[PDB]
Amino acid sequence: IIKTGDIMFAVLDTSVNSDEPGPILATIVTGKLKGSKLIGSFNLPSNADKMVITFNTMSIPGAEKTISISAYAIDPNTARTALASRTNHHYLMRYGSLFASSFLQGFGNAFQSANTTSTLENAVIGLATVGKAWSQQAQQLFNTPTTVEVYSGTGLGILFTQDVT
Amino acid sequence: IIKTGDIMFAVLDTSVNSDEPGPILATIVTGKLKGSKLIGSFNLPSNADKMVITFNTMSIPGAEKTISISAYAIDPNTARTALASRTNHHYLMRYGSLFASSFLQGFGNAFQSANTTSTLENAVIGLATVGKAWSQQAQQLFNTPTTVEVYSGTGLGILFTQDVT
Amino acid sequence: IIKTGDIMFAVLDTSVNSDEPGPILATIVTGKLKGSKLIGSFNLPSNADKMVITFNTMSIPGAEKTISISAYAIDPNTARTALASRTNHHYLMRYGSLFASSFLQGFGNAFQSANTTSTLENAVIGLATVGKAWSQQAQQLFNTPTTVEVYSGTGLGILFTQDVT
Amino acid sequence: VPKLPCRVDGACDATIIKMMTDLNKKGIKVASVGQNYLISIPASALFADQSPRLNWASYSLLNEIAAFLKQFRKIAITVTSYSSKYVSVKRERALTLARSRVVSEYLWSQGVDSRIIFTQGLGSDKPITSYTLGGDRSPNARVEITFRRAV
Amino acid sequence: DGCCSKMGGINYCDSSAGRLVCNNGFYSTCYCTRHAVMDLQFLMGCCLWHGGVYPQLNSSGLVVCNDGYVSEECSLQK
Amino acid sequence: KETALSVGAQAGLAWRAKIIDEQLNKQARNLDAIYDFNSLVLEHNILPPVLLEGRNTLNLADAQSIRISDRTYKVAKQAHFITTPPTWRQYLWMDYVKPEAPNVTLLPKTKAEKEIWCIYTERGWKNGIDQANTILEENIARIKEDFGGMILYRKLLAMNMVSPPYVSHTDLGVTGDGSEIHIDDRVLRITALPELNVNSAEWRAAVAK
Amino acid sequence: KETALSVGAQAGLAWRAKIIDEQLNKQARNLDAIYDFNSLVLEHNILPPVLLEGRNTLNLADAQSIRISDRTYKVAKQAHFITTPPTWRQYLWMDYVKPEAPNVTLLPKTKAEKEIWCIYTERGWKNGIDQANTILEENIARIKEDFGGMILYRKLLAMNMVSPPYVSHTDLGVTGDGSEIHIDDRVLRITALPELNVNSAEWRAAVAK
Repeated sequence: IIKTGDIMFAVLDTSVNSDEPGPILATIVTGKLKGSKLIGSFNLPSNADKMVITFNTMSIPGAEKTISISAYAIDPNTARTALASRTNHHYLMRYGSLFASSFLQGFGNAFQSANTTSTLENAVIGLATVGKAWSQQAQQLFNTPTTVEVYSGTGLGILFTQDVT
Repeated sequence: IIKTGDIMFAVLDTSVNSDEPGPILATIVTGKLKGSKLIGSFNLPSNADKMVITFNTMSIPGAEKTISISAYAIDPNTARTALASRTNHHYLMRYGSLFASSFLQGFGNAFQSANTTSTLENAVIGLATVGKAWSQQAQQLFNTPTTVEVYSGTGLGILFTQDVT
Repeated sequence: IIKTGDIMFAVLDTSVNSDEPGPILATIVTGKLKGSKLIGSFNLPSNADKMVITFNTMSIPGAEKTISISAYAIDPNTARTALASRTNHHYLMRYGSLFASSFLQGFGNAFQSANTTSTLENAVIGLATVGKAWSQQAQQLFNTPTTVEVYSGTGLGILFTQDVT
Repeated sequence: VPKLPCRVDGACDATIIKMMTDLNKKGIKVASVGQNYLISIPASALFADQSPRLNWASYSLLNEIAAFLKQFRKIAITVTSYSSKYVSVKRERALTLARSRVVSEYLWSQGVDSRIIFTQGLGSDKPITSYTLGGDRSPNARVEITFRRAV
Repeated sequence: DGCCSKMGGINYCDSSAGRLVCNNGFYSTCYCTRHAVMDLQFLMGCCLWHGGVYPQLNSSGLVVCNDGYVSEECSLQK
Repeated sequence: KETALSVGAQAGLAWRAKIIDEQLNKQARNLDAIYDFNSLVLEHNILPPVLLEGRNTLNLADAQSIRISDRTYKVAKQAHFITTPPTWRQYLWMDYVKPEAPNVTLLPKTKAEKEIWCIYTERGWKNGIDQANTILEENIARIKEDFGGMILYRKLLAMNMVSPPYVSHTDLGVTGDGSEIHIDDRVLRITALPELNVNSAEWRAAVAK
Repeated sequence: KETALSVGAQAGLAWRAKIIDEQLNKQARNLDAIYDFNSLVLEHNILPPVLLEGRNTLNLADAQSIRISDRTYKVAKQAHFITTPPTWRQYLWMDYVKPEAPNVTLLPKTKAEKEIWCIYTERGWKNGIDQANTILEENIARIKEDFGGMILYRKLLAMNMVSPPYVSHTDLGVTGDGSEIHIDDRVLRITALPELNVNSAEWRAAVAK
């Protein structure tokens, strides 16, 4: 018996990135349930400013049973839904690629045009011609979001959603 | 009887690239199950930042039976879902081919244009005329993904998903 | 009774190119079934990263019966799905053909254009006229893949997929 | 296993050997055979002139001998006394009995884990040397402790 | 840690005696097997002098000995 | 917060239990000396029963109805056989288990959290202390009650106000089959349980000098 | 983790087994002089039975129910025929196999891995050695019980408390058809198995000097 939406604590061990969802397990460390295990998954948000865990498949020691209490997680000592990880994964790479491709295009074309008013010609060549395909490819690939990845040694707290027996 | 979401160890003996799915087997070396084997297949993620294997068809020695426990794997003593391999397989080749084709196009065209302002003309010829077909073919074949490949001597740990009897 | 996905050795005696469909037979040389043979077929992968073999029509000596256990093969002592073959068969062929065609086009046209600013005339003639048809034919034939071919004297290992009696 | 004692507490073989050597070089007799141990102490270094009143300074010696005794898991200990012929037989017999009683009482007060302690004194009825010239200085007039080590 | 320190040294462990042997023929101080004579007074665990700890576990945190007695001091408290 | 309360209570209870058990071990011999049971066992290795006496009882049933009693006697525990005399360990020894569980994840952040953790741990320590003392009090009360019942039965049997128990024994010679043989069957059964006599003439009084 | 434990247990078991087998093979003849059997064998190639006996036995059913006997005798294994006397191999010798299956997967690459590997291997060695010692002691207990039963049966037969076994021999002349012939049919049957007597009158005692 668990009250409708009370607090529990556990610790996760298996580190995972928000790239390919799959089974993730945590272990309850306190409360009436000790040694209990909880496997579930996560959800991909539109903005990577946070991360929560969909935890539904609970197995408690003692008897061979499989309950399905589904609940989420909040960061201990933070009391929020955010995840402690890095968020600047893929801004600078795409920014630099796009900017460099554009600069190449501009340099080639402008120094070609400024002829009226051989190595400089070759620079014009390389820039004005390799910038363009790189620019279109970079615009094609510019839309990848920033991933978030949990770590292998972080604890967590669980607020319940439904009651069990 | 196996609890919902417990941990077992296993050893992988056969290597394969993330190219064509096939039956891949692992052997349980510890725990209650000894001499048991498990065959399954892998999946190809959209991005190759991690690699996981699906393992479902389990055969235990002793008796003629075939249980269907489906489970995944984590990197031993790392507790992460990624796979130890190389991912820079096919970036440089396509990047260089495209850039060279563009440079050829640019050199031919610009050095022919600047003629107003024999061997040089022949260089213009070769670059300007062989750049374009190479560039379009490079655009056609640029989309090939960079693969990953597991090793034939890497162990692993398996977290369970369902129970057995 | 054969274990679910157990491994056996076999000897491959007849080679075939990955070009035309054809039955291929292998001979089991050890284990309980001795001298047994197995007919199957091959498949063509998207890229030449590996070659796998379908093996289902299994004939056991002694009794005139034919079970249809289907199984695949791995490289013995390598435990990999790659096939001992060459894969750079027809890259440089089409590359050079297309490059020469383009160079011809450019040479004829540009050395004719640069006339303002008889042997040279006829060189321009041949290059500028025979480059184009060769270029279009090279674009036509650029898509033929490089083939792989198994060898007639390599051993193999066969893991099972389903069980028999 | 990890919390089980490694050895019997309050026991060190090096300490045992060292203190045995110290007692022997100080002259108190220590004798060992099998696992039966005997200790002899001249009565002159313990008591007054034929009096059952231990000298004050001897308390250090008693402390030392009890400290040595504490290293042995034992069951029964016997303390007997010998003396010289002084006036009668009953006189020195009672004297020896009283001396043995006093030393036994002090030892029992001390923490020497035994089960049984017997005490007696037989005067000059067990001579060990023809030389009987001296009185309380004679070697035969002494006290002795016997015990057998267990296990 | 030398059991036969400042002695002849370790000779062998007599199991029937449950004791080490020094090379000089004097019995050592250490033990070498659980089948020896140790002075045992302090013990750990709970449900002592009862049926021991009941192997079956309850949802409530109370623990009851196999003879039916409940050990509050062993059970965790509210 | 309350987690610190609980863990401090556990620590205090464990520490007090260890201290009291150590004290009990240190002062042992006199305890068994006073709490003998072998000197109380009956003739046939039969544990004497337990009795309770009450003096000057009163009950107001309701208005108009009162019932007073001078003295009353109750048989608390019926006598029964026994193989070894009881000791005081199964009445006074405390369960001791060191809690080494680091089930603490509400680690301190600031001085205020540190000190509220400290005060919570202090009150937990004190709560463990009082809990252990209360358990000890209950145990000592129980064992005192049992010993008092034993001595009460002895006194009353001496005073000849209760029926002494009676056991009948029967003997049989060699017995068994050709494969199993017993030398001397000796079967003893307590036919008559101890009880009181509600009669009056059979009462003999006592007076010292 | 526990792979080192398992391999260390296997290694300890195997090594202790080899050592004890070497000791047993080293000490052969005196062992045979101890556990001679053909001498105890009776006059018709018949193994004497197995006897056990207990003294001063007490059983307690419940309160007011106790049964006491002085001596009891039981027959464990009934006597029977045999073709050869037994020996010590089946009671003391034990098997051996060198464990040669260390899987090359968990190789300690770091210092902590090497430390735990070493300590776990050592403790597995010790545990295996202890287990082997336990096996040896139970085996020697078994063989000692067998020999004790035999010698005790001999002593009881001397005491005249058990009837001897009884054997009937039947001898018949040549037999068979014209194609198959046996010269002398000798059939030995066992009629009466030894068993305990019930009459105490005729039991004969003994006395030394």
